[PDB]
Amino acid sequence: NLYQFKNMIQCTVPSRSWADFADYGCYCGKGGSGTPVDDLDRCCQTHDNCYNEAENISGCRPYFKTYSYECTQGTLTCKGDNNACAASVCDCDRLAAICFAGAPYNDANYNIDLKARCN
Ligand SMILES: [Ca+2]
Repeated sequence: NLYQFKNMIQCTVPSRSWADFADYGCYCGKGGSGTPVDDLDRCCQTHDNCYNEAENISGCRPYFKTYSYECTQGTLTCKGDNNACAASVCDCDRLAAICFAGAPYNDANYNIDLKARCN
């Protein structure tokens, strides 16, 4: 779920408040269309796509699915006790968190005008 995703971030990118990723570019956050403004936004476009794919599994709701994972000593691990839906969402979240860590944060791209720049 988002709570857990929030925690994955704070664990892979402790230097930042998860809030910095909650509304960035065209895909990080409520957004979900248009051209990604930079590599970090692309991290979120991939994440969104991943969620849409996951939504294909019956009863699978990626914002709300509570999965099993661990983050310690810099490593994120989606545990073996996850069903197809949990494993899939956890993997979406784990890959995005990792992408976030290695992506440059461009202050200019925070909270942009979606209706005007993400068509
Ligand atoms: Ca999104």
